[PDB]
Amino acid sequence: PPLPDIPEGSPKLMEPLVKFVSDELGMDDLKLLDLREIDPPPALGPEVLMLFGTARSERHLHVSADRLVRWLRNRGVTAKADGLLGRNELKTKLRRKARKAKLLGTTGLPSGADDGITTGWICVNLGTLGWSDMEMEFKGFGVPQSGTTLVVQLMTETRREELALEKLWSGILRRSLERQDKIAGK
Amino acid sequence: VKYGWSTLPKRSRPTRFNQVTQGLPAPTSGPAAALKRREKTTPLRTGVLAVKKGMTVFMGRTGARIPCTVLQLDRVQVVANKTRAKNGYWAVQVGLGERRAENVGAPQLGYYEAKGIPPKQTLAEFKVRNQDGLLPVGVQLFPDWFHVGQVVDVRGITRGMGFAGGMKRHGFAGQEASHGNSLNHRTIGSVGGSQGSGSRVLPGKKMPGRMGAQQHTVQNLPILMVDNELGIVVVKGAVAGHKGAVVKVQDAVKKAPPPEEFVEATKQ
Amino acid sequence: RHAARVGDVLMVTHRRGGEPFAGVCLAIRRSGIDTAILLRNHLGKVGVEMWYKIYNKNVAGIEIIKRRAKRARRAKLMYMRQPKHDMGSVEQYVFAWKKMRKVLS
Amino acid sequence: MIQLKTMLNCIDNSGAALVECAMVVGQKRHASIGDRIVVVVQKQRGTKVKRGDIRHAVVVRTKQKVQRRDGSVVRFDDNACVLINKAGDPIGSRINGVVGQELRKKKWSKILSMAPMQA
Amino acid sequence: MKVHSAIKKRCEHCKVVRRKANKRQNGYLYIICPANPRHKQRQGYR
RNA sequence: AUAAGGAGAGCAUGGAAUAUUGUUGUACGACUGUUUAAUUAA
RNA sequence: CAGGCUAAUUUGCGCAAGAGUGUACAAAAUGAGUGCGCGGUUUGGCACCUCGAUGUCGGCUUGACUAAUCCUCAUGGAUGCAGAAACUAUGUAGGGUACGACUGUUCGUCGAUUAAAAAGUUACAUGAGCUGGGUUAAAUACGUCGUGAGACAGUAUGGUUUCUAUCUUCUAGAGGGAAUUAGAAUAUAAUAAGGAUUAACCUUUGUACGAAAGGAACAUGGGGUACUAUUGUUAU
Ligand SMILES: [K+]
Ligand SMILES: [Mg+2]
Ligand SMILES: [Mg+2]
Ligand SMILES: [Mg+2]
Ligand SMILES: [Mg+2]
Ligand SMILES: [Mg+2]
Ligand SMILES: [Mg+2]
Ligand SMILES: [Mg+2]
Ligand SMILES: [Mg+2]
Ligand SMILES: [Mg+2]
Ligand SMILES: [Mg+2]
Ligand SMILES: [Mg+2]
Ligand SMILES: [Mg+2]
Ligand SMILES: [Mg+2]
Ligand SMILES: [Mg+2]
Ligand SMILES: [Mg+2]
Ligand SMILES: [Mg+2]
Ligand SMILES: [Mg+2]
Ligand SMILES: [Mg+2]
Ligand SMILES: [Mg+2]
Ligand SMILES: [Mg+2]
Ligand SMILES: [Mg+2]
Ligand SMILES: [Zn+2]
Repeated sequence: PPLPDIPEGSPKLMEPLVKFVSDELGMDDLKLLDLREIDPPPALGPEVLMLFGTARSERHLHVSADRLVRWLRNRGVTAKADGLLGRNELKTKLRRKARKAKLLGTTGLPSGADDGITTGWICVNLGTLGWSDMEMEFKGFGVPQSGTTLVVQLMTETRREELALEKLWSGILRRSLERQDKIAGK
Repeated sequence: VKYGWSTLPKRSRPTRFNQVTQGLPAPTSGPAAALKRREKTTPLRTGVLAVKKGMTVFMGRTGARIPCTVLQLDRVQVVANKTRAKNGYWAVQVGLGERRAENVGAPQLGYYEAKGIPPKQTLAEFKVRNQDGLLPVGVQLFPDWFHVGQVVDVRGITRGMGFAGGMKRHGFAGQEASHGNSLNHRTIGSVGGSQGSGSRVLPGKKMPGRMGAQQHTVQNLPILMVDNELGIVVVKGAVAGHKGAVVKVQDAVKKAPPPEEFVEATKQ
Repeated sequence: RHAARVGDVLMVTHRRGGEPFAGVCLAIRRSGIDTAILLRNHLGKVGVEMWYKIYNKNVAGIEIIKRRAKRARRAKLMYMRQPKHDMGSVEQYVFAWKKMRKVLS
Repeated sequence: MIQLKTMLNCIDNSGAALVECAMVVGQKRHASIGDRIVVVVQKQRGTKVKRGDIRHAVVVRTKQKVQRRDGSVVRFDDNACVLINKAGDPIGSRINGVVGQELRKKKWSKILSMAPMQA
Repeated sequence: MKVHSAIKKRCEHCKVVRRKANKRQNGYLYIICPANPRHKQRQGYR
């Protein structure tokens, strides 16, 4: 299938990124949502560009997510994956788990449904990369510089249907646009 | 013994007769060995005496609010240089402020008389690493003696607190409030064990007493502003003492000395 | 007289993003370079207050979007935290203000 | 400042209305905005969480004033939180309310991806 | 290494040596074996 | 059982006292009373 | 009751030997019944000794010390060390070893965090420092035993916990003083005595290793919406 069109005005890192997460990671469905027209800036940055991808399995997601963080680290962007466990962060969780089993005697192994070692959603927040001056009326110090924020949300098929963050931010968009028209009028 | 491992009479002066040039091992103690194991830490340049004037924030362009303390230099002169051949170590004596001639004694009036300096308010020594740190006597040090971004250490006498208890002095927890306690809320509790612990209070035991009014050093404090006309040197963070007290400011011992160019420009 | 008084409604625009926070001024602490102002607003159904340093660079601008009819008889208006005197949400005055600018401009 | 025995509000669509803090995770100081805690569901709302279920949560709102690096001090009218699992993945799917701005610097993109308002 | 009070040779390549003896201590008796490192033994406790 | 539940110019019709945790359920004794003056009031 | 002597016993240990287990192969690990020992924690024996006790002990406050190590640091062995984890052992006690529920208590038990939620000695270390959970009563009810008065290592409720510090030690601050020595003002060194002392996370070319699943060591950096350093972003 084709690739998600790049919204006009995106940074120069947006075109390689989409190609990377598609031609090198192997995400089934990719949809880039343009949410840079929200009156109140959301609690992620001025102008978000949520990119949604689907992973084959939790293990594939954990590798792809960590593979993307290292791909963006070679360009200067320091992304923080919300859901990607660290090397030693996993050791301690395994140590405690195995340690308790030793004492108990393997009486909780079949009862460890939720351990914190597995996740089906990872949110790679790249942050607000390109900052620039706005144009406002202040007679105030200056203009409140804004910038585009990039957020890559990689999750599994099962987890991408429960959350349904595509219709959440889509509904938020149209709502903030209608309210904008009220002030202007037309 | 009285102090340490030495049983030598305090009135005996044998230092000059045990020389390394005669084939003796360089002693591990003494002024020579004390300077050698402090060579790296010792500051290259002298310090300045400043007066704590208050606390504020340094608002920076684009959004930075940095809490800072203001220290003012009030006629800081160089009064005397302490060489190693005469005193046993390298240091510079710095003076601050002024004092009325009537209040200055004759022993000190004749001391400034031999230098051409007006009587100062206070005097303090700043240890330097080698002979390159000694400055001409009678030169004034301005806030530009430092540069913005230079970390320094500020030594000042802490606020006096009189006779403190166990809670305020040593951070003792105290005892309960209402569950049957009997006249013992802020008291220190036990002071020791019993016959198996010496039937005595052990030296170094923490007890109530006087707190404060002692020297305290805050290390690694950057220099945010340097204003010559005002005479102030704004440092980050807090500094020991009250407003109007004199403090000692010098380069940080735990940080590399300023670049060679700066140490030479200030001397130039 | 023309300055912003306690009890008025202000609007602080933030440098990084432009996110404006509107609220009714409850207090003004004059402390040299750290002078601050307290704005109360109901975001959602939650009452949220905000201290702002007027001499910081993270505040792009402050504007008076609605003045108090009569001068307040108190230096501080901490009584506006109680449901009795709570002004509630300030979105009404913000919407009515933006309209003026757009129509005029 | 959230401690043990503290009661907080759940602002996500998890089926919890009132939770009680049972442990401040990873620190000795009391939990502030953006801190991880372990709570106990005390009430519900008429795979939901049943009363008495122990879950991890994140503090999003604190009545205690919180001072930002720029000198801005924020205060909310109540203490709120969102239930999360030990992995760190929101149990709910939508937030109804305003969260503090300290979740942005503590890497809580998942909570901030549910389109919560910010103060 | 195994700290025994009775160290013995367990093959033809095991050698008895006294190491770590200097002007400050007396050292220990060691069983050093290049063929099998499981024969490494020491006599005495620090 | 006064059950509960609904209610009585400025921040406040303003001080003191009235004015005390409330509710529910158990064990024991029906109840009000009496008891070791001056460690046990049940 | 504590101290004193002893060490039968122990929930305290070590060493020597090696039946046996370890697919193989004694000593990677494991170690029957035993022998030679150290040590003074548990239950005991004795009785030099009248004294703060029958749970001899709990909590609080404040420690000091020990090292037989739970965490953090260095490290040998491991046909049973590929990596990771874990096991065994050798160095090492610097700093830590939290919080709550139920249990009269420590015994204990559980909950959820944590790098870890280890032990012991000091007259339960410490009540002329606190508590009274205790250490003892007289009241009352029940149970068991006795002809009865009563008894009980029973059960439940209730039940006055003195002291203005003389001496040593200790924490602070002072009067006088003897100092190479006639006495002072100011700034001061050698040296001495103490204080500070935690841990985690990302960062290896997801690299070395591995069939794969997995997955390190080493090293640098993470002080700046000030300076500076560094990484990006746009403009020249
Ligand atoms: K009292
Ligand atoms: Mg004073
Ligand atoms: Mg207290
Ligand atoms: Mg003695
Ligand atoms: Mg004594
Ligand atoms: Mg009765
Ligand atoms: Mg009576
Ligand atoms: Mg009575
Ligand atoms: Mg065999
Ligand atoms: Mg060990
Ligand atoms: Mg090895
Ligand atoms: Mg290994
Ligand atoms: Mg040390
Ligand atoms: Mg005790
Ligand atoms: Mg006593
Ligand atoms: Mg009786
Ligand atoms: Mg009877
Ligand atoms: Mg009573
Ligand atoms: Mg006396
Ligand atoms: Mg000295
Ligand atoms: Mg460390
Ligand atoms: Mg900068
Ligand atoms: Zn051999």
